[PDB]
Amino acid sequence: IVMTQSHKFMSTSVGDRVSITCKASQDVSTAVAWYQQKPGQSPKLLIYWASTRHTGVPGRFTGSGSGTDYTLTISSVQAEDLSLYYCQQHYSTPRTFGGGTK
Amino acid sequence: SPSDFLDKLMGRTSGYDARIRPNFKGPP
Amino acid sequence: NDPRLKLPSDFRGSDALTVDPTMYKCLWKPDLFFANEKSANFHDVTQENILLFIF
Amino acid sequence: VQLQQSGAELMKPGAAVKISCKATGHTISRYWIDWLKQRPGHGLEWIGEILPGSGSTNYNEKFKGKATFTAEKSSNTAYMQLSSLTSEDSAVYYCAMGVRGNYFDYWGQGTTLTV
Repeated sequence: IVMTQSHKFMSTSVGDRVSITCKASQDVSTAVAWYQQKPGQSPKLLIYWASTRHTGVPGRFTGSGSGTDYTLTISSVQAEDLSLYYCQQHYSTPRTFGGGTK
Repeated sequence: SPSDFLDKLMGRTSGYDARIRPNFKGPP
Repeated sequence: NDPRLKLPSDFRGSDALTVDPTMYKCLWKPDLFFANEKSANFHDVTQENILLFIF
Repeated sequence: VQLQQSGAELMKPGAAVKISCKATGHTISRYWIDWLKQRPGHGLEWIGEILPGSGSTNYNEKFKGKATFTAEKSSNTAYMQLSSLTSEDSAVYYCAMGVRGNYFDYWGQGTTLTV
């Protein structure tokens, strides 16, 4: 599987709606997770199975999509949402991520 | 429709394969 | 190994083919017993406890 | 549950370094300990996994031989050894852990490597 994010850098103002597309290579159809890695720290988990949230995550992060085309969504961008966002498939054994979106 | 609906929901017809989990190739 | 269970080239999967545990009755299985057991026991508490992965 | 790695590392080519992952909060032989690679310029990458009790490992096909997973229940720590270090190995190495799935919800602070 080759997860892909076709936008290395995205522009957004504080309080916007932005969608980050992670177009999978083959059909996993639910197996996607989204990570946030501020500079100098471990990528913390945000979404797993493409629609669920992790214990202690703000409710403005929403996962969607299925099959191949996936998408993360931040309703109201705060100041802490200015970091790197990694998508991740956990369907097969070799667990590629897909580069990263900024 | 008679009460043979159990055969169109399961068993003899409708091709319900009781060995394949729901949402095959999908969420858990 | 069982070369008749070689999954086709049109099967992506993750790495295996986790199947219905009740599907063991249609495959060959080594018939190993325990030469010390006085009385052994299967387990079916909701249904029979068996795995079946076919790589 | 927490994963406390070792410190930063500096090695020369041809050598081999062993990174630890001190599991402070649970028995190391309990969960799969995953190993990841973050090389700047590129993205993350999955090295493999080791169940520290049964000695079972599932390496990535790109890292076969390059990486060796070990464990030691005397101190509850999972090790990784990188053999034949080259300039390509300059990256940060993590030891994640996914409890309720194949995602990575528990991470390590990181262990910088510079060949």
